[PDB]
Order: sequence, then structure tokens, then C-alpha cells
Amino acid sequence: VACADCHMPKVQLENGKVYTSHSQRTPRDMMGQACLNCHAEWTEDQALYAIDYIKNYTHGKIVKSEYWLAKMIDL
Amino acid sequence: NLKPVDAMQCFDCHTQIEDMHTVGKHATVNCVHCHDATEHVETASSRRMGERPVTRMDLEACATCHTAQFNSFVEVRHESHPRLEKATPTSRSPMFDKLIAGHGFAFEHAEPRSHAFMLVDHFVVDRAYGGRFQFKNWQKVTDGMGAVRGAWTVLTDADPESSDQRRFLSQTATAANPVCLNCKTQDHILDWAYMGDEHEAAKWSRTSEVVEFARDLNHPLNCFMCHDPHSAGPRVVRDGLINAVVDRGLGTYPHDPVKSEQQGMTKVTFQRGREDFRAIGLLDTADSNVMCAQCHVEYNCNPGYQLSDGSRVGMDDRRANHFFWANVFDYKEAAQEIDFFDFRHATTGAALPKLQHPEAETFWGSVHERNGVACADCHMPKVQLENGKVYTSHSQRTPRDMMGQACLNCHAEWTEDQALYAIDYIKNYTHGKIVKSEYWLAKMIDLFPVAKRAGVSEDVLNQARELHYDAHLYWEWWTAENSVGFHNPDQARESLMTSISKSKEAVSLLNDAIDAQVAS
Amino acid sequence: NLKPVDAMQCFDCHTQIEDMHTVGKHATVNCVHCHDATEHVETASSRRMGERPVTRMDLEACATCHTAQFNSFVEVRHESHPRLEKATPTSRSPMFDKLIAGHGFAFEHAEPRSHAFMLVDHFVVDRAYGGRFQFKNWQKVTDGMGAVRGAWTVLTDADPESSDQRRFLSQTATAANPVCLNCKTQDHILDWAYMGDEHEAAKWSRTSEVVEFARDLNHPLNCFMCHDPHSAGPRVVRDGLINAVVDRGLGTYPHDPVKSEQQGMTKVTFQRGREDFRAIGLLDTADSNVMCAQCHVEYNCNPGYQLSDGSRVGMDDRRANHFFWANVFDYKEAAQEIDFFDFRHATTGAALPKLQHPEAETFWGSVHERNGVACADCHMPKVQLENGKVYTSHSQRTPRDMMGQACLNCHAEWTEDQALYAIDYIKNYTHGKIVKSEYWLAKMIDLFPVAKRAGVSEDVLNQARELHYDAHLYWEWWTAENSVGFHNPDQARESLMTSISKSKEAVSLLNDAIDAQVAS
Amino acid sequence: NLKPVDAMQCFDCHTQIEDMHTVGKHATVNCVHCHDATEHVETASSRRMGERPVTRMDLEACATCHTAQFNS
Ligand code: HEC
Ligand code: HEC
Ligand code: HEC
Ligand code: HEC
Ligand code: HEC
Ligand code: HEC
Ligand code: HEC
Ligand code: HEC
Ligand code: HEC
Ligand code: HEC
Ligand code: HEC
Ligand code: HEC
Ligand code: HEC
Ligand code: HEC
Ligand SMILES: [Ca+2]
Ligand SMILES: [Ca+2]
Repeated sequence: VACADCHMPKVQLENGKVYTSHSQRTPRDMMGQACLNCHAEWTEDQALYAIDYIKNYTHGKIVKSEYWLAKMIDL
Repeated sequence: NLKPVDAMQCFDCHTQIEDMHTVGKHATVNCVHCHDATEHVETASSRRMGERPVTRMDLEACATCHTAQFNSFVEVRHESHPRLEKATPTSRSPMFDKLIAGHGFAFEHAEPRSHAFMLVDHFVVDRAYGGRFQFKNWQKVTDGMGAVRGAWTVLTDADPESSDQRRFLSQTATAANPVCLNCKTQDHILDWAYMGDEHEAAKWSRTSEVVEFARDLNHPLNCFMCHDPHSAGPRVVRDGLINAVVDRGLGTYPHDPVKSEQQGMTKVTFQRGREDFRAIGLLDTADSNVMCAQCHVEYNCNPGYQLSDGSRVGMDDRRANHFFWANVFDYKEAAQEIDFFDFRHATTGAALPKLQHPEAETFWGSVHERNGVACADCHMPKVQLENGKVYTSHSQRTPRDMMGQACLNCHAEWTEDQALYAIDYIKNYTHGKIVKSEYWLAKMIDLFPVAKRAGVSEDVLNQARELHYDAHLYWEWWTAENSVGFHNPDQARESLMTSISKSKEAVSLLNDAIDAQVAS
Repeated sequence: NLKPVDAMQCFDCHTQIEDMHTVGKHATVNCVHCHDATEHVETASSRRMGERPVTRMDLEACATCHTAQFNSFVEVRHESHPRLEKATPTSRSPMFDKLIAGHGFAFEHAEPRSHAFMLVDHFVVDRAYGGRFQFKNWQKVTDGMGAVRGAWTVLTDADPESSDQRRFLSQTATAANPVCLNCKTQDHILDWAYMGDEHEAAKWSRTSEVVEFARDLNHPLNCFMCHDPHSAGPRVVRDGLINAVVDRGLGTYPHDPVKSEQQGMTKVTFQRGREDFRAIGLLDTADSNVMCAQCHVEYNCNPGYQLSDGSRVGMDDRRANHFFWANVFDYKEAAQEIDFFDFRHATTGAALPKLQHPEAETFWGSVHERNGVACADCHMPKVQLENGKVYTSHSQRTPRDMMGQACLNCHAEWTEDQALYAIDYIKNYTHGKIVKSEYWLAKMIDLFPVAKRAGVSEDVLNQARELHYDAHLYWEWWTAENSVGFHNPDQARESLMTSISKSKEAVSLLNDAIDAQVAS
Repeated sequence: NLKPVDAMQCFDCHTQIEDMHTVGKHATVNCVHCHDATEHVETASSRRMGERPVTRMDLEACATCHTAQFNS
């Protein structure tokens, strides 16, 4: 998998010539084309939930890392 | 990957193309994008073609550099209900079968749908080819992109071994002929002489076997129908339109000599063996009124009969490919000027005209046309983008889908709901008068057998038949025309009241004549 | 609170039940859930019933352990418009009154609505009981749960003191008879002998007073119509269906001997006094095609006449409870094989068939049926849950409400809009041909009085009456059938073109005969 | 309106560009779409630039034939 698969996917058209979207943005805007095409077992809400589980966990460890850095700095 | 050819070499023999190509916005577009001419160049002389070069007529030849326009054109409007018969109580002409009896449209006449389907729909309608052609299955009816790639990628022929027009199912007709195809495709643009006249250099003509012609045709509404592929400038290619505007000197706007001069057409003729063969009409401006009038007009594209003596007018006659280029109140005079009618009514025996989608001729003289508004302003507007390169939408559809760009930009005083209400006021009023016109036509038609059987004279029946011509014309124009009055509401109102008047006159004539027979 | 009984004691006398109950998925479900048999056990012998045990037929007897299926079944689809007459310009058969004149359906024939209402709707329709039964007020029409609890909780009888069929309002009919109820309820399953034949052990039969029978019936579409309550296995209970498939050896799929063998039915007969009394059909597989064919078929459930001599065929005759089990092109032969027709047309005098909702017979041979798809795949699919125990929806409704589960799961190439467009292409085309078939039938019907009055011979009128039978059959099948062609579009197209052909033949015959009379 | 230039003349001095341009999917795209080299061609040799040709770096130089990609 590469950056483009999630951030600049092929456009899906009922009737049209396919081209590659150059709107290089979060897959949240185009989950059908940038996620769910590969993850048939998921709805959009489930895929978003999986993203948020990772971001919430990671952000919590960022905040804790900053708490300990700040404690050290202040010493 | 394409390899460019040396255009200078082509230009040595193709001066008309040189003069168009080197000046316009396709000056940098190499011939190889649309022609394979290697063996042609090896074998041609300055006056003889030699090996025929290949010319691409597929729309993908333009989509490579103009994807936005191609994609907007091919989009399917799913809200444009498909295969919806007009002769039903919930559509445009509830009493169509009684009124049109005698004509091939009785077999099927559906509402239009998106442009991608025009060639396939022409091939599969029940009135056209006796049911010979079908979609490969009922699923393929959705496939607009497939239809654009080619009709024969999505259709089947019930009998590839024969080429005659015949019925394959009982309730079908064989109304199609080669003239029809000129408003569905221009794949045959290099194979058809101007007007479909016989010509040594033409593979196809008005008298060809239409089933064989059909098999050679693939793409709907080629992009080059409105845009010259060499100069990229605005044009028309439809022979019948050029013939009306230029040959017959009627002008692009017959009711406005000044606008006709400002927004005019220049006929350009190409030869084969130094004999005129085909023509295009270059437009002074990018005037969608005249571009769309290549097809959205009343026309003849069929055999018929002479008003003078009733004799048959066949496909071989020039009149079988004809643009009347006349509004509803000038139409009777235009049909008399070519001595022509379409069919005899099955019940009344009246000589009658058959009217078809006269949007261009109806739009003339309307408030919008008089103020310089054109079809594209309401039906293919510029796209509005917060951040983007603007292009012209090619979706060609009702303004209901894009009211911001198609109406509200000019009508700042209105919300979308107000603008829709104004449209519906006109369509509701016009439709009410269409229904009333049909009620009176039907009442008149039903009196004909009663009058014949009561012994009413042929003189009185013929009087009623002359009234039928007018009652029919002044009604059918409006079931044929697709705006349900919107494009010219005052003219629709005047015409439909004329229809009703004519029918009422005929009802009174026949009722009195029947009563007099009975009393005697 | 329920107290279990000793089933071993029951099984001593009920070997058939033992063999079914102990083997299936209801082996642990105690008899007390559905039977109160205490006094029965005290008084019965091995061959004599003694006191009759009580058997619960209410759907709540199953809802206690199967709430999801019960709730999905009882849901009211409010988009299924209620009490919507089909003989109107905006519904299925704009010219129904002229075409059906002579038949009781002229009094009222509405579009179907949700299954919860089937028994109440049968009781209150204007054609059934002379207007005797009404909802308690006009508010109760919404109450699907109330109707399921029991018809008589939501309805009133205008005269509880009499039991005769008669008109209570002028424009009503008394078409109901006991056979009708077999497709509305099976509350009478232990009180009705197979086919409704006379039987010492049957309280009710084809010849019963239908008003008295009606008062004994409460619940729509009992859950056990498709599921044996003892084995929980798939079955049918409808006598007419078992008779066609098994007694007459036609098979579950008359056009496919192999599928009939793989997906077959086993008739199981229960006796009273060691004499055959009632029967069920156990299915080899959980085949909703055959489950739904208990009711969604063309049938006789009424008196009629013989084609041979015109004599009356009453409710006492076996033919008054009959599944033709024949597609539209085999139907005429199936009616001839029992020497039967329904009514004489009020205007033309033709012997005519009356067709009713033939969804099962139409579905045979269609692309979906041939590929092993069944009614439930489109009309009662499995539920899709992100996190949940899957069960089968019992909502029984148009796939428009659940396109993801009912179409798009199989048709990955389509969006919901594309799939809807494909449905509408077929329904629009088919409806157009229905309307045209009615136009031609009406034109033929209107010629009958003109021909009679002009002195046209009985020989010619009878010729036209024979054509009327076919013109009618090949049209009415499609206003009766609920998919507007979707279940078999090619067959609908062929049939409706046949209708039009037959009418046109009759119009030409009568018009010529009238003209010849006039000329003489 | 753009007027095409003689790319073969360019290639007499621009072999690296020739080997790239003639093989790929821009082989039919004339140099005038992105370069104004008139005075360059009049004054250059294979060893001396002469007048510096102009090279277009604007995205509109591509948006003309590739509007869908530009707009997205
Ligand atoms: C799908 C499997 C992905 C691939 C492959 C790449 N990225 Fe991604 N990226 C992904 C997600 C789910 C997110 C979070 C987006 C959200 O809305 O929560 C991201 C985030 C980015 C961002 C920040 C986007 C924003 O916040 O608006 C950038 C700049 C980004 N990713 C860049 C990027 C690059 C350069 C990649 C290839 C090396 C790449 N991503 C791969 C999902 C996916
Ligand atoms: C890298 C960050 C990119 C920039 C800047 C531009 N494009 Fe692009 N383009 C990119 C990728 C990853 C792809 C798909 C390649 C693949 O095959 O998977 C593309 C594709 C194109 C195409 C081909 C047709 C298509 O797939 O749409 C064209 C014509 C194209 N890109 C044009 C284009 C233009 C005009 C740009 C400036 C606005 C542009 N690209 C920027 C990556 C990158
Ligand atoms: C003179 C020796 C020629 C050269 C060099 C080229 N063409 Fe030609 N062409 C020539 C003749 C005499 C004709 C018949 C029409 C006429 O003008 O008299 C043609 C025809 C064409 C056509 C039309 C083919 C058709 O199907 O009708 C095309 C598309 C065409 N020629 C293209 C073309 C191209 C692209 C060339 C350079 C590669 C070229 N021709 C060279 C005479 C000569
Ligand atoms: C890329 C190699 C192209 C092919 C193939 C086609 N066209 Fe084109 N077109 C191209 C360019 C670079 C331009 C100029 C863009 C600009 O605005 O400077 C054009 C222009 C047009 C226009 C506008 C002409 C005008 O306003 O005067 C039209 C209507 C047009 N092109 C249509 C068109 C059609 C119908 C094609 C297939 C036959 C087609 N073009 C091919 C690039 C390319
Ligand atoms: C002949 C080649 C045509 C030209 C040029 C134009 N139109 Fe057309 N149009 C044509 C046909 C044969 C059809 C019906 C196609 C079918 O398969 O049924 C149409 C349809 C339309 C519609 C209705 C579209 C819908 O959503 O139902 C509209 C609004 C329309 N046409 C407008 C239109 C305009 C504004 C044109 C000039 C830009 C134009 N058309 C050109 C045939 C042809
Ligand atoms: C241009 C002057 C035309 C000729 C010649 C023919 N048609 Fe046409 N057609 C035309 C337009 C502008 C439209 C859309 C507007 C409308 O009112 O329909 C159409 C539409 C069709 C359709 C679809 C709708 C329908 O009638 O079922 C079919 C099947 C169709 N046209 C067939 C047809 C045949 C068989 C022709 C020769 C007899 C024919 N068309 C000529 C424009 C033009
Ligand atoms: C007539 C019915 C048309 C057909 C068929 C096609 N196009 Fe078109 N095009 C049309 C109009 C009325 C206009 C606008 C002219 C104006 O200046 O108001 C256009 C414009 C173009 C352009 C120019 C850029 C733009 O305005 O978007 C291009 C590049 C163009 N059209 C391309 C195009 C292609 C590729 C077509 C086949 C899919 C096509 N056009 C058909 C009218 C007509
Ligand atoms: C805005 C002032 C308009 C101009 C200029 C043209 N038309 Fe039109 N058209 C207009 C409206 C409001 C309607 C009714 C649409 C609705 O949804 O109620 C129409 C209708 C059509 C149709 C039928 C479209 C459909 O039913 O899907 C066609 C084929 C059509 N118009 C073609 C057309 C042509 C060829 C024009 C220039 C001659 C034209 N229209 C001008 C609004 C406007
Ligand atoms: C609880 C005491 C129950 C009552 C009352 C009814 N049923 Fe039942 N049923 C019950 C169980 C525990 C099971 C087995 C569940 C499992 O999957 O293991 C069932 C099963 C069914 C089935 C499925 C049978 C099969 O797939 O072979 C059906 C169709 C079924 N039950 C229907 C049904 C009906 C119609 C009832 C009322 C007459 C009914 N059940 C009562 C538990 C209970
Ligand atoms: C006889 C007991 C029936 C069986 C078994 C099935 N159906 Fe039925 N259905 C029946 C009636 C009498 C009615 C009309 C009820 C009323 O009060 O009007 C119906 C209705 C339907 C409908 C329409 C529902 C709506 O929303 O309008 C559908 C889609 C339907 N029926 C489908 C269906 C299927 C798929 C069955 C097998 C699982 C089935 N029905 C069984 C009578 C009976
Ligand atoms: C099974 C073979 C049936 C017999 C016997 C009867 N009906 Fe029926 N009915 C049946 C189905 C599958 C449906 C729904 C589909 C449809 O086309 O309606 C119905 C519907 C009704 C309705 C509601 C719709 C309507 O016609 O108004 C009523 C009022 C109704 N049925 C009454 C009725 C009477 C009076 C019957 C005996 C003469 C009768 N039905 C028999 C299935 C079956
Ligand atoms: C025939 C028209 C049916 C009636 C009446 C009822 N059900 Fe049903 N049921 C039906 C089918 C076609 C199926 C699926 C069979 C398959 O395997 O594909 C079912 C399934 C059940 C089950 C099993 C669990 C499940 O799949 O949901 C149960 C427990 C069940 N049905 C119960 C049930 C009840 C309680 C009913 C009255 C409200 C009921 N069914 C009616 C067909 C029919
Ligand atoms: C999917 C391939 C289907 C199968 C298998 C069956 N039917 Fe169907 N049915 C289908 C569609 C698309 C429609 C039209 C629905 C719409 O909203 O347009 C129908 C219609 C019905 C109806 C009428 C439903 C209504 O109008 O509310 C009935 C009563 C019905 N179908 C019954 C039915 C039966 C009994 C089937 C098995 C023999 C059956 N259908 C199969 C799609 C499908
Ligand atoms: C029209 C005159 C063009 C200009 C200016 C540019 N490009 Fe282009 N490009 C053009 C064509 C006709 C094609 C081939 C289309 C086909 O698929 O046959 C291309 C192709 C590309 C591609 C795809 C290349 C590949 O897949 O190998 C890309 C990425 C591309 N073009 C990008 C591009 C950029 C970045 C431009 C501005 C510097 C540009 N193109 C100009 C036509 C034209
Ligand atoms: Ca005409
Ligand atoms: Ca019947």
C-alpha cells in the first residue's frame, strides 16, 4: 500500500473516465475509495473507529510523554 | 504511445485543413490523435485519395485532453426516468394512441433520457427496427459509459444473417431509415454525402438498407458535432440545418435579420474527386441555440405523402431529409411549400403532420431568446467552483439539477423554490390545455365512424378532415416539444386554444350533419 | 406461568408428532406452549379424541422465543399506500372498470399493503361481505399490531344477529366464501378438511356460511404457515398448493424436473376416526419460492361456469378451490383442463377468466429463478449487523427499502440508484404496454354494442368473444401480477403484445362487420 | 493561440530531451506549451545558450490538457 491509496485514490464513477484524484487529503473525506474498497468487512463508522482507537491511544501517550518531559525540564 | 506525424506533409494536399488547423486552438494538436494516415500518405495523389486513412470518431479521442467535458457529458441522470411511455395517464399525452392512430409512434414513444443513450435508444425502441435490436440483457440499460464506448458493445441483433427491416415481435414497427441516424451520431460523417443524396463517394445515403447502416455506427453525439476538430471553433455538421439556414437563406434566427447577421453560419464544403461531397457550418459565435438545433427541431426524416395528390414521397426524395425551420404558426405554410404530409389518421382518414421535438423553433421570440439567452445558459452552464479552473458543464439536462448556475445567477430576486414554482405554474397551465386539447380532439375523432355510418357526405367529412389537420398541429406541437410550454408559454397558450377551437368547430359540424341524416 | 406437561404421555397416542417433535429444533419446546390438553388426556382413547384440547394459533405463541422475527413481520410499511383503488388513472389499471365489468372486482380492488392487515382487509373490502364489516372507526386502519392480535379486536359487524351474505351499502358485493380465508389465516387448520371437502370432523368447508366462518377467525398469516410447529422444519399447509404439487404430480418447479426433485415436497396426512382429514407439505429445503406460493398464485376460490356448456360451478365443486399452477402461456390450457371460466363480460358477453396475483408462476423461468434466487432473497433477506446475531427479516416488502441486502449484495457493479433505475426501466416499459393493451381492449369492448345494434351476426360476435378471452388473459395477468413485469420482463412483453394483437384482430373483425351491415 | 515550433530543430542540440520526449506519452505535446524559445533558437549554438529561453512553471501549463487533475 502507498500514500496515494489512502490520500489520492482513483475516482469512482457510475459513468465516466477514471482519473486519479489529486486532492491529497485525509481519507475521512473519501472513505469508500480510500479505505472500504480494501476493507469490505467494515462500514465507514467501523473504519473511522479503528482510526480513532489508534489516534486516541497515541495522543494519550504523547500527552504523558510531554508531562514527564515538562517535569524533567522544570527540575 | 502516439508518435507525431509531419503535418506539413499533409498540408501540401489539404489546404482547407491547413487554413483551419494552423489558426485555431488546436494548432499544436498533432494529426495522429485522430488519424492513422501512413498508407494514405504512401498512396495518395493531390487529387486521388489512394488508401483511405483511418479517422477516429470515438469520444475518447477528445477525452484524453478534455476529461472534464467528457465526464460531464457521459454522466447518467438517473432521475430522467427511462423507457417511460408518453401515451399513459401520468405522462405527456394521455390520449396519444387515439390521436396518433395510423402513425408508427403508436408502437412506442418514450420520454427522452440522458444523451449517452441516444444511439442505443434509437436502435431498441419498439417503433424503429421491428424489435431486431435489444440490449444484451435488461441490466445493460444502466450503462451510459458502455453505450458511449459503442452501441454494439451493449446491444444484440436477433439475426446477424439478414439485413432487411422486418418485425421480430408483433407489436413493433420499422420506422427507422438512414436519415434518423444523423441526429444520433456522426460516425458516418465521411461516408454520407450532404443531405444523404446519392454520391459515388458515399457508402451510405437516404436509400441505404438501414439495418446495414446501423451495424456500422457506434457512438452517440460525437464531440465534433459542435466543435471543429481542426480549428476547435464552434460549428454544426447537420446537413438539414445547414440547408435551412444557408442554402435556403433563412438565417440562424429567421425572425431577426440583425441577430442572424451577428450570429451567422458559413458553409464550408469538402470535395471528393473535385465534386462537392460534404459540408459543415462554421458559427460566428459559440451559439448553443444553433448547435442544439442540429437535433432539437421539427423535421422530416421519413417517407410521407403529397398534400396535392396524395402520392407517396419516398426516402429517395430530398424532402425525406428536411428541416422546416418554422415556428408553430408558420408550420402549415412550411409543409405546403414542400407539398408534404406524414400520415393519414386511422379513424378519421385526415391527412396529418407528425411533429417532433421543436425546441429551437419554439424558443424563437420568447422573452429569454429576445434577451440573448441561449439553450446552454439553462441546460449546460459554466461550473461554479470555490477554487478551480472553470469549464462548461456538458451534462445537458434540466436546470432543476443546477438552479444556482442555470437560473438564480440571473434571477437574484428569487429563491430556488420560487424559481421552481414559476416553472411549474407554466407547465401546469400548459399541460391542462394539452389535456383539454386532447379531450376535444378525441371527441371529434369518435364522431367520424358515427358520421360515416349515419351516411354523412364525403364533402362534410372532408371539411372535418381539413379542421383535423389544424386541431392536430396546434395540439401535437406541445406534446412533441419537451418544455411543456416553458420555452414559450404565450405561444403554447395561443396554439392550444386554437387546437380546441378547431376541434370544437369540427365536433359541431359532424354532430349537426349526423343529426340531419337521422332526421331525414 | 406455564407448567410443562409430560410429552411422553402424549406420544403414546401421537406417533406422527413424536417422530417430528423429537428430531427437530423444537425437541425441547414443551407442548404447553401451544396446547392445553389436560381434559383431553383424561378423556381420550387411542382412536377417539374425547374432550378437544385447546390449540393456540396466535402469533404471540411464537413471539415469546422469536421476538425478532415476530417484530419484523408485524412492522407496518407506511409507504405502502393503503386502500388505494387500482381502477384509477394513477394506479395499475386505469381502464379496469370497463374491462372487468361483470365481475365483483368492479366494486373495489385496492393495491396490497403490509401482511399484518391481510385478514382485516379481506373482511372490509367493498367486494367481499356487502360492507357488513368495518374497522371500529377510521383511526384503527393504522393498527397493525391490533390486527395481528385479532381481527375482531379492531372490526365491527353491522348485524351480529344474522349470518347471511347481503349488501349493507349499495355499491358492495358478497364475493367472499370460505375458500378465500385459506390465504388470509390458518386459524381454522384443525377445523377444515383438505380442500374444504365435506367431512364429519370438519366444522367448516367450502359450503359453509362465510359470515359465520369469518367470526371464528382472528389472526393473519400464522407463523406456522411456513414452519412446522413440532419439527420447526420448513413446510406449507395450503391445501390447493399441496394438491397441485403432489396429488397432481406437477412438482414444485413444473418446468424443471431436477429442481423439483432437489427442492421437493412430502405430503403428510393426519386422520380423524382413522379417515384422512388434513395434510401438510414438508419441504426438502427452506424454499421461500414454494412457501410464498401458498398465496401469491393465480387460483380459483369462487364459483364460476363451465366452458363446455355454460352451467354453474358452485362452491360445492372441488374446482372452487383450485391452484392452476400454470404460467400465462399455459393458463388457457389449464382452465380448459378443468372446463372452467369465471364470469361473462357485462358488455361483450364473452366468457372470461379472472386472474389474480400470479407471482410464483410468473417467476418461473426468469433469469433470477434460473440462477437459484428465491422470493426471500429480495423480499425477506437476512439482516446485516455490524455486531449482532443474524436472523431473517420477516418484513416481506419491496426491496426498495433494503437495497443493500436485497440487491446490491449480489450486484456489486451497481449503486443503489443504478439498481433502482434498472427496476424502473422494466416497470415503465411494462406499464406502457399494459396501458396500450387496455386501450385496445377498451376499443374492442366499445364496438360490441355498436355491432349488436347494427345487426352483426351472433357467429361474428362469438368469434370476437373467443378473441376477447385471449386479449383479456394476456393483459390481465400483468395488472394482477404485482411486479409490473419485474419478475419476468420478457414474458410480460410477449404476453402484452399478444393481448394487443388479439384485440386488434377483434377490432378489425367487428369494424368490418358493422361496415358491411351498414352498406347493406 | 499557440503556434507549434520545430521540435526536430531543438533536438539537434537537445539529445537528452529528445530521448525522453520522443518515447513517452508527451511525444505529441509541442514545446510551445511550456517554452518560448524563438530568440534562443536564433542565437544559440550547441555550445552556447545565446538568449535564455523562457520556461513556464505555472500549473496552468498542465491544466489546459489535464483539468480534472488540476481541479482536484
Ligand atoms: C492508508 C492505509 C494510509 C496510507 C498508505 C498513508 N496514510 Fe497518511 N493518514 C492516514 C490516516 C487514517 C490519517 C489520519 C487522518 C485523519 O483524518 O484522522 C493519515 C494522516 C496523514 C496526514 C495528516 C492528514 C490530516 O491531518 O489532515 C498526512 C500529511 C499524511 N497522512 C501523509 C501520508 C504520506 C506522505 C504517506 C505515504 C508515505 C501516507 N500518509 C500513507 C492513512 C494513510
Ligand atoms: C506528486 C506529489 C504529484 C504531483 C505534484 C502531481 N501529481 Fe499527477 N499523479 C500523481 C500520482 C501518484 C498519480 C497516479 C499514478 C498511478 O498510476 O497510480 C498521478 C497521475 C496523473 C495523471 C494520469 C491520469 C490519472 O491517473 O489521473 C495526470 C494526467 C496527472 N497526474 C497530472 C497532474 C497535473 C496536471 C498536476 C499538477 C496540478 C499533477 N499531476 C501533480 C502524483 C502527482
Ligand atoms: C496528397 C498527395 C495528399 C497527402 C500528402 C495527404 N492526403 Fe489526405 N487526402 C488526399 C486526397 C486527394 C483525399 C480525398 C479528398 C480530397 O481532398 O480530394 C484525401 C482524404 C483525406 C481524408 C478523408 C478520408 C475519408 O475517409 O474521406 C483524411 C482524414 C485525410 N486525407 C488525412 C490526411 C492526413 C492526416 C495526412 C498527413 C498524414 C494526409 N491526409 C496526407 C490527398 C493527400
Ligand atoms: C490534446 C492533445 C488535445 C486533444 C486530443 C483535443 N484537444 Fe481540444 N484543445 C486542446 C488545447 C491545448 C486547447 C486550447 C486550450 C486553451 O484554452 O488554450 C484545446 C481547445 C479546445 C476547445 C476550445 C476552443 C476555443 O475556445 O476556441 C474546444 C471546443 C476543444 N478543444 C474541443 C476538442 C474536441 C471536440 C476534441 C476531440 C475531437 C479535442 N478538443 C481534442 C487540446 C486537445
Ligand atoms: C442530436 C445529435 C442532438 C444534439 C446536438 C443535442 N441533443 Fe439533446 N437529445 C437528443 C436525443 C436523441 C435525446 C434523447 C436521448 C435518449 O436516449 O432518450 C436528447 C435528450 C436531451 C435532454 C433530456 C436529457 C434527460 O436528462 O432526459 C435535454 C435537456 C437535451 N437533450 C438538451 C440539449 C441541449 C441544450 C443541446 C445543445 C447543447 C442538445 N440537447 C443537443 C439529441 C441531441
Ligand atoms: C433530429 C432532427 C432528429 C431526427 C432526424 C430523429 N430524431 Fe429521434 N430524437 C431527437 C431528439 C432531439 C430527441 C430527444 C427529444 C424527444 O422529444 O424525444 C429524440 C429522441 C428519440 C428517442 C427517445 C424517445 C422516444 O421517442 O422513445 C428515440 C427512440 C428516437 N429519437 C428515435 C428516432 C427514430 C427511429 C428516427 C428516425 C425515424 C429519429 N429518432 C429521428 C432528434 C431526432
Ligand atoms: C453541442 C451540442 C456540443 C457537443 C456535442 C459538445 N460540446 Fe463542448 N461545448 C459546447 C458549448 C455550447 C460550449 C461553451 C462555448 C462557450 O464559450 O460558451 C462548449 C465548450 C467546450 C470546451 C471549452 C472549454 C469549456 O468551456 O469547457 C471544450 C474543451 C469542449 N467543449 C469539449 C467537448 C468535448 C470533449 C465534447 C465531447 C464529449 C464536447 N465538447 C461536446 C457544446 C458542445
Ligand atoms: C432557461 C431560460 C432555458 C433556455 C434558454 C432553454 N430551456 Fe429548455 N427547459 C427549460 C426549463 C425550465 C425546462 C423544464 C425542465 C423541468 O425540469 O421542468 C426546459 C426543458 C427542456 C427539455 C426537456 C428536459 C427534461 O424534461 O428533462 C429539453 C430537451 C430542452 N429544454 C431543450 C432546450 C433547447 C434545445 C434550448 C435552446 C433552443 C432550450 N431548451 C432553451 C429552461 C430553458
Ligand atoms: C421457546 C420455548 C420457543 C417457542 C415457544 C417456539 N420456538 Fe421456535 N425455536 C426455539 C429454539 C430454542 C430453536 C432452536 C434455535 C437454534 O437455532 O438452535 C427454535 C427454532 C425455530 C426455527 C428454526 C428451525 C430450523 O432452522 O430447523 C423456526 C423456523 C422456529 N423455531 C419457528 C417457531 C414458530 C413458527 C413458533 C410458533 C409456532 C415457534 N418457533 C415457537 C424456541 C421456541
Ligand atoms: C397467504 C397467507 C400469504 C403468504 C404465505 C404470503 N403472502 Fe404476501 N401477501 C398476502 C396478502 C393477502 C397481502 C396483501 C395484504 C393486505 O392487507 O393488503 C400480501 C402482501 C404482500 C406484499 C406487499 C406488502 C406491502 O408492503 O404492500 C409483498 C411484497 C408480499 N406479500 C410478499 C410475500 C413473500 C415474498 C412471501 C413469501 C415469504 C409472501 N408474501 C407470503 C398473502 C400472503
Ligand atoms: C391465495 C391463493 C388467495 C386466495 C384464495 C385469496 N386471496 Fe386475497 N390476496 C392474496 C394475495 C397474495 C394478496 C396480495 C396481492 C394482491 O395482488 O392483492 C391478496 C390481497 C387481497 C386484498 C387486498 C387487495 C385488494 O384486492 O383489495 C383483499 C381485499 C383480498 N385479497 C380479498 C380476497 C377475497 C374476498 C377472496 C376470496 C374471494 C380472496 N382474497 C382470496 C391471496 C389470496
Ligand atoms: C412463510 C411465508 C413464512 C412465515 C409465515 C414465517 N416465516 Fe419464519 N422464515 C421464513 C423463511 C423463508 C426463513 C428463512 C429460512 C432460511 O433458512 O433461509 C424463515 C426463518 C425463521 C427462523 C429461523 C431464524 C432466522 O432465520 O431468522 C425463525 C425462528 C422463524 N422464521 C420464525 C418465524 C415466526 C416467529 C413467524 C411468525 C411471526 C414466522 N417465522 C413466519 C418464512 C416464514
Ligand atoms: C429479486 C430478484 C426478486 C425476487 C427473487 C422476487 N421479487 Fe418480487 N419484486 C421484486 C421487485 C424489484 C419488485 C418491484 C418492487 C418495487 O418497489 O418496484 C417486486 C415486487 C413484488 C410485489 C409487489 C411489492 C409492492 O409493490 O410493494 C410482490 C407481492 C412480490 N414482488 C412477491 C414476490 C414473490 C411471491 C416472489 C417469489 C415467487 C418474488 N416476489 C420474487 C424483486 C424480486
Ligand atoms: C496537451 C497539449 C497536454 C499538455 C499541455 C500536457 N499534457 Fe500531459 N498528457 C497529454 C496526453 C495526450 C497524454 C496521454 C494521455 C493518454 O493516456 O494516452 C498525457 C499524459 C500525461 C501523464 C500520464 C503519463 C503516463 O501515464 O505515462 C501525466 C502524468 C501527464 N500527462 C502530466 C502532465 C503535466 C505534469 C503537464 C504540465 C507540465 C502536462 N501533462 C502537460 C497531454 C498534455
Ligand atoms: Ca415531422
Ligand atoms: Ca383466478
